[PDB]
Amino acid sequence: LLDGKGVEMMRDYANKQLIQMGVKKPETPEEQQWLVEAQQAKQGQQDPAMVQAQGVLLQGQAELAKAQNQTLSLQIDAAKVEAQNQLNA
Amino acid sequence: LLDGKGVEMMRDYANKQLIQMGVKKPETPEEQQWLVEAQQAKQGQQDPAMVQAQGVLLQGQAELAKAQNQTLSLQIDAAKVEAQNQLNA
Repeated sequence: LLDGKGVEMMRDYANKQLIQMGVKKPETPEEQQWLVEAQQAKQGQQDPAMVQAQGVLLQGQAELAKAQNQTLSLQIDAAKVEAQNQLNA
Repeated sequence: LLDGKGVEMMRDYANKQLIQMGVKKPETPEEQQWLVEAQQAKQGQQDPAMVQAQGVLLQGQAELAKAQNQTLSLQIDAAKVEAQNQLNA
């Protein structure tokens, strides 16, 4: 679009929008850190469902670890049991 | 828009909305701290789904920590068990 004053603002907004989604190739360094901030915002995005799923996952993994520790502790208590029985016998 | 009295208020509202939305570049210090307040409000938003997801995820991480502590305590109790068995034998 041609340049007045408001349409200049609209064209600048369209400039920033096109640069920020990677569709445009930045030339001027202003566009360069515009893309830099867009990439930073992209890298700092996360959804609640993913976080809840990850929480459930490491809960389950910890309960797996607890089961394995139960195996180990039961085996060691068994070893103590046979040792005590041999000492008594 | 040209200026009367009410349309002056409407144009001032449009000024504030455009500045606070990052589309316009502030010139006057009034617009400067308008943008400052807009940025402060931007830094102070958080959604309930994010906070709930963080709560579940962090519960899971700490229960992972609890599982690891269970590993450590069971191993140490095992060491005590072998020490006691050696002392008895």
